[PDB]
Amino acid sequence: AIFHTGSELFIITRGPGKLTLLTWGGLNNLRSVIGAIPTENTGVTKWAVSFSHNYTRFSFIWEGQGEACYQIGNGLTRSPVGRSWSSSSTIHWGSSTVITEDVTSVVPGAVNRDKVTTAYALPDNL
Amino acid sequence: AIFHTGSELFIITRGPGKLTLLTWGGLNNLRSVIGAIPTENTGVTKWAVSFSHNYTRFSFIWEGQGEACYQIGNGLTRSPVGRSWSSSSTIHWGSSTVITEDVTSVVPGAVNRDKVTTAYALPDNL
Ligand SMILES: [K+]
Ligand SMILES: [K+]
Repeated sequence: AIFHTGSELFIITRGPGKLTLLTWGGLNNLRSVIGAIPTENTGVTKWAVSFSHNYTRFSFIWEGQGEACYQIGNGLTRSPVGRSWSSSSTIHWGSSTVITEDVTSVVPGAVNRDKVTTAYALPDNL
Repeated sequence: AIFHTGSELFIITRGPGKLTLLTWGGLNNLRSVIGAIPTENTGVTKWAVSFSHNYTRFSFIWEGQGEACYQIGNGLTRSPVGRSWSSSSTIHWGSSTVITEDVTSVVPGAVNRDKVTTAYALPDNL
């Protein structure tokens, strides 16, 4: 299952842009969160994307001219990330695969947490 | 503030061991969580540690024979991670500083989520 040890969620992008994470499907009516994480790197950026406890749906897109792919754990495959909410990269909690899912209807209800949600660009010195 | 873009939380360890994250200070009685993330690497492991939305306290320790330090963002400083819950590395939400805090009284109430909490070892191919 993605997000468990051995199946961590990594992103690789090229050029500047924003990776946006939508955290939804909250238990006990917890409100959804949406936050864009910008990078100014001109080359390759590597990223670690986390879930939050008590949520069951995680959807993300990349907005940037350059490419963006995801990798699970130490797997070798790298596959394209979604670039619009109509075709978001989505994980249902418990799943071992990233799917494409239209989450456009979820976005307006989410609280904005730009620059403070659970997706992180790795630095040049790690 | 730690966990915001630019101030992401990274760990570096040497040798095999377990990095354990205690997520607490939950909003309105959300249960605390504790989970150990093992590594079997004999050399250096690099890690990304995430918060979860709706929690305000994050404490972590390293249990292993080797060293363990944390780095904030692309900062150059690396400082030792706590090695017991009585002297845990702790972040209070909103702080820019990792403090030492005795969280032994919090651990017993936390739900065990070993191998399924918000700390991630980076793979050899990222
Ligand atoms: K921004
Ligand atoms: K950054």
